[PDB]
Amino acid sequence: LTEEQIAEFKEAFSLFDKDGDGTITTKELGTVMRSLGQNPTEAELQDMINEVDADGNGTIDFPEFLTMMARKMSEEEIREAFRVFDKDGNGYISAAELRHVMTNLGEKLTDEEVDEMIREADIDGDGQVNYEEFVQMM
Amino acid sequence: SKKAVWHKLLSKQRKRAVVACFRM
Ligand SMILES: [Ca+2]
Ligand SMILES: [Ca+2]
Ligand SMILES: [Ca+2]
Ligand SMILES: [Ca+2]
Repeated sequence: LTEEQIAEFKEAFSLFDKDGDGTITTKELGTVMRSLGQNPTEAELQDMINEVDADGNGTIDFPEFLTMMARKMSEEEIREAFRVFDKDGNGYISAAELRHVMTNLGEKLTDEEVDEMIREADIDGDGQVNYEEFVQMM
Repeated sequence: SKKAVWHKLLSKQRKRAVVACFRM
């Protein structure tokens, strides 16, 4: 369990911990799920928290989050993210692949925005974003 | 400058992947 990995999981935790108080509540999980277009019932929220809430106090602290995330062992989050973008797995993110992710995550797009995004990331000028370019941009 | 859009997507993708973990 290296210090580098623990830091990456801390950053992930902070995307859920809306008040920064070090715990994830059902309300905070529900807020994130709704911003992604999902609408879990308050009972599904409680059951997701419960499967992770080792001490039974009803909220998820960082050690409990770390246990959940550790169990699955996947690759580093940044490699995981690249695979989401590069759906055909050839090691390059195309304009069509970037449009797909933007659409799936509910981000409005224009062709000129997408071209400028690739252009900013595209160090070698081949018209696509490879892994090295992706990591440097992110 | 479009780095903010890339970073917004990365943040949303990470939240989505953690939610998937909670669903499992
Ligand atoms: Ca909190
Ligand atoms: Ca707890
Ligand atoms: Ca590709
Ligand atoms: Ca390139």
